[PDB]
Amino acid sequence: ERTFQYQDSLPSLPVPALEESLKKYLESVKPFANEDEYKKTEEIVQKFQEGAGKRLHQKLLERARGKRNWLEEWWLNVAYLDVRIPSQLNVNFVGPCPHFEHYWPAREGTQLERGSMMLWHNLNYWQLLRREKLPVHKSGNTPLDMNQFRMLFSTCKVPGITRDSIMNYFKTESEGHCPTHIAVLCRGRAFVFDVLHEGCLITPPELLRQLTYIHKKCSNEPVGPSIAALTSEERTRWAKAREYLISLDPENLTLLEKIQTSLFVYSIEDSSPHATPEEYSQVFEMLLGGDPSVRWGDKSYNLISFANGIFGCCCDHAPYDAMVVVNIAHYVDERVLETEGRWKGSEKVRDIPLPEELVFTVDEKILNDVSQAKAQHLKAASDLQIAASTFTLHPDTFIQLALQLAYYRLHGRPGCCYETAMTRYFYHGRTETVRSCTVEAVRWCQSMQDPSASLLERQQKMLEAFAKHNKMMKDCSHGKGFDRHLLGLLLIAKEEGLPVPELFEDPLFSRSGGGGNFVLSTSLVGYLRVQGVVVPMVHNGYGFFYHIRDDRFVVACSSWRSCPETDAEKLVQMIFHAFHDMIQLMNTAHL
Repeated sequence: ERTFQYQDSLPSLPVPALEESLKKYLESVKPFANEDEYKKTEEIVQKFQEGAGKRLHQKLLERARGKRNWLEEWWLNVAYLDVRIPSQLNVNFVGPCPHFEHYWPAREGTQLERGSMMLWHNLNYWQLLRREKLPVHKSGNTPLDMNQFRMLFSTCKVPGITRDSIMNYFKTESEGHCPTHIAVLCRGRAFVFDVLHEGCLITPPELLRQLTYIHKKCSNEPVGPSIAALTSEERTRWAKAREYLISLDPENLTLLEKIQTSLFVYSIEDSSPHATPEEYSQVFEMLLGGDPSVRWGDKSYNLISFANGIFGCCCDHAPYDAMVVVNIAHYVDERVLETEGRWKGSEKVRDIPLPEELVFTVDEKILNDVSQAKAQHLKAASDLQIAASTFTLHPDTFIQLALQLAYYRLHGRPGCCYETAMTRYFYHGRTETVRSCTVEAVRWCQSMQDPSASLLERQQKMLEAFAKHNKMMKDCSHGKGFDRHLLGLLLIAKEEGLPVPELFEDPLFSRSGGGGNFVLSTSLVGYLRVQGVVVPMVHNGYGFFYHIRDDRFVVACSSWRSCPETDAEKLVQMIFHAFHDMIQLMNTAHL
């Protein structure tokens, strides 16, 4: 069985029935409206269903007739590539490598040695992919889309004046040649080297030579031009700064393309984030912040190495979702556990070429841009608040409802929430929106705060909320959600010059979360001991991500300090209390 052999067998992303999607939409705005607003919205939806929407829907079905995935390209552009804000900080997702839970605890002096093995395992995964030896993901006996795995290596975003683009250089052995070099960033400088030698992959001892070489060289020397810091800028500023950098020297492009085609970018940091199984939120902060001087935000996969032997990842969210990175992170974690975090093979170091430094041609203008880039990234990131803690009926649904109750208690109102639902059953299927703030969840939250409510009442309502959410997640993951569908109708119109339908202008559309206005942006990161996070979707919102273990729940939460109402730490504390009451409500209500 080969990694991508089922791709041509995957079904097309479906287009839900119009009436079904609109009904689900109407039901979702209820928690945020009164009689009047709801009547207005219902009226708007009925007319849409009878006129314009019916026609736009027909056009959407025609699009699907010619595309195995009618949404893919649109989603990429509208959700990522067209957005102009600095993506590195505001869109890229980040997460620490969990190796400090066992064999690689925080410890100075282990950066280079551990680093050599990190590269080794990461590279063995790439070989697994290129040879299509990576196991096909399956739901029971149903194959799932594996396309995102092609975006892990040799993939990089390129800034555009109005729209960015994704360059995917990865290729399997059966397809052709794939770049075989990685890029290393150190002390505001860039280096690269081939990972193959005489047909085989270089070993840790050989990788340790390359890293030590680069590290010692830059350590006692002034920081370089830090061209990489520009990748953290506003998309248009970066595009222009990039064009300028290129005009100064036709060769500066070749250097850029070398970084772009590299299997991945490895960053060497001098910082040392406090990382222990208990407290490690500081790792998220340095990952999202850090020193842009050695980060390439446009890279789909940027492996980060800290001074105290800790590791982390920062990835462009545009080309793929977090699960691919979670998978390689876990793969490496297993390798570290099996080898006790050591290399027990040959210590021989063959005669392999030394890392070549990528020296960019710059001037006073470029240097001012770089300086500006760092300043804006550091300033923007400095306003970020991170809270990461471990807590020691589907688990996912449980946490989602717990979050609803927590937000409700902390802010006194239902928080419109966005939960990622994967749609990998379909060709190139990525995500769908699950709106956790349902009528059922709100009714349950009220009962939880109602002194006259009995235990049976609260339990019965909590269960009704579980049933609703479970059905929701199932339908969404199966292509029956409605958020992407409505987006599709909107894009059909705009793409043809037709006006924006009144439904999207309705106050309740955005109040319910539509248009990227969710105050709670969330997602399960799996059950592979890996954790990650991203900044909130809105200024007065939160980012809440988590992963599940058989004996514990791990959560990571983000909020903006500039918003006095929100507080990441307080919300986490609130949800832990929420888990408790929910548990007790089941035990106490045993009868």
